[PDB]
Order: sequence, then C-alpha cells, then structure tokens
Amino acid sequence: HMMTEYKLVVVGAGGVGKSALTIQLIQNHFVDEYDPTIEDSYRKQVVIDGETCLLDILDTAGQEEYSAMRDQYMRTGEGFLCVFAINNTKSFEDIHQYREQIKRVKDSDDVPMVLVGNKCDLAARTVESRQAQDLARSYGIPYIETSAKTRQGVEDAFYTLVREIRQHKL
Amino acid sequence: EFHGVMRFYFQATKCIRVSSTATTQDVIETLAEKFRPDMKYSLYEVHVSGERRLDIDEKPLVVQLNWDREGRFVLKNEN
Ligand SMILES: Nc1nc2c(ncn2[C@@H]2O[C@H](COP(=O)(O)OP(=O)(O)NP(=O)(O)O)[C@@H](O)[C@H]2O)c(=O)[nH]1
Ligand SMILES: [Mg+2]
Repeated sequence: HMMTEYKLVVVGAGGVGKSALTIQLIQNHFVDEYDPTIEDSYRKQVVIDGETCLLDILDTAGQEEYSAMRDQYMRTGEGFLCVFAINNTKSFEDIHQYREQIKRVKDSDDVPMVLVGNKCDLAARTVESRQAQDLARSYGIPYIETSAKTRQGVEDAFYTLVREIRQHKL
Repeated sequence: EFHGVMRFYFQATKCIRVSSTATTQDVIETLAEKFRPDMKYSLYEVHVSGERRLDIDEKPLVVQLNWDREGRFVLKNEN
C-alpha cells in the first residue's frame, strides 16, 4: 500500500550468528570467519506482504566488552531479532537478559521481537525446539529456526519481524 | 599501543576497533574485505568546515582523537 521504514536491531550473545544472518539477507553470502562485531548498519529495500519496506538493519555486539552504547540503539530500534545458537545453551539463557534490557529501554512489555535459533545445520543440538517454543510463547513472540550457512529461514526471520513491528506501528 | 573504536560511513555504517598503529591502507583493506571480497578506495575526514583526504601512512585513530569537530570518516571509491 504505502512505503514504510523499519529499524531492525539484531541482538544476542557472541558467536551466535548475528552477523552471518544479516549478511545473508543483504548480500546472499555466508561469512566464514568469526569477526566480533561492535555496531554495523545496513539498508535494504524489499517487498513484504505486498508493500515496499525500507529495512534499516543494525547488527550489534554480543561481547559485553564491545557493547558500550547499547541503550542508544535499543532506543532507536523498532523491532529486535533475538538470536541464539541451538548448539549453545548459554546463548539461549542470555536471551532473557537481552529481553529485559530491551523492555527497560522502551519501558513497555509490548516490544515486537522474534526469537531466532541459529546453526540448525549442526547435529550437536543442545537446545530442543520445544524449549525455545516455551520461551517464545511465554514472551508472546514467534520462534524461527534459521541457518545462516544455508539461508534457511533467514528471509522468514526478518520478514516475520517486520510483520511483528506492524502490530505496534502507529 | 592502544585501541579505540571508530565509525565509518560509505554508500552503510561500520564501527570497528582500530589499533593506534593501523594505517589508512590497513583500515581501507579491512573495510573493503568486510563488504567486498576479492580485494581502490580512499578515506576522508568530513567536517562542516570542509573535507580532507587521509594519507596512506597516516593513522586514522590518531587523526580522530586530534579533533568543536563533529567529524566523520567516509570511505569512497572512484568507481
Ligand atoms: N554452522 C553454522 N555456523 C554459523 C552460522 N551462523 C554463523 N556461523 C558461524 O559462527 C561464527 C560467528 O558468526 P557471527 O555472525 O560473527 O556471530 P555474531 O553473533 O555476529 N558474533 P558477535 O556477537 O561477536 O558479532 C562464525 O564462524 C560463523 O561462520 C550458522 O547458521 N551455522
Ligand atoms: Mg559478528
């Protein structure tokens, strides 16, 4: 119908696949090396549910030593892609810490999010699919299993977030 | 030797930890590999007072902390 802009912020622990997911969506390319991110920004225009969406994607730092100005980009963000790795139970538990910080920045319980489980191409799963479903349903957000190595669910994860941002777009 | 974070704009935005010893050539090659593998670019400091190009042996981290200067580093390409 109309042109819309969405500010997506990718959020999660280090080595979880935040950069690899974002680069897959922007460049259709999988990054191999593990380069710890500080704050990376991207812009890409797509069509979601029959409307052109200007997506402004902000890939953020997972390492706490690289995440100084977290409060400022959590203010500017409209939706949050909370990524964990299914082979890393620690990054799954950190999700609640990111969840609460985002609710404190926006100061509301109604913050659009999408829970993302990455590295689904690996067989060494330590987080079952139902564990994340309980956490997602307890938050009231969708859960998407993605693989940045094979592009699985990458488009669905970001597009679902856009649909989650529309629910609170005024 | 110390490290600091620097923001770079290009046409979209990257913040990276840069060494006190990193030259402009190393920074450009780092930014080029971060978005275009198989790696000619130039780095500019931009203020409201004017623009200026950094030399190859120059250290952008030391240039940054030399700034009443809302300067911004920009990566550019002649292509
Ligand atoms: N098998 C597999 N490896 C992945 C996947 N996504 C990322 N990786 C790998 O995991 C490592 C971390 O990737 P990265 O995107 O840097 O994670 P990050 O969340 O951005 N890290 P940081 O928080 O430091 O910026 C890299 O070696 C990358 O190749 C995935 O879906 N599957
Ligand atoms: Mg990264």
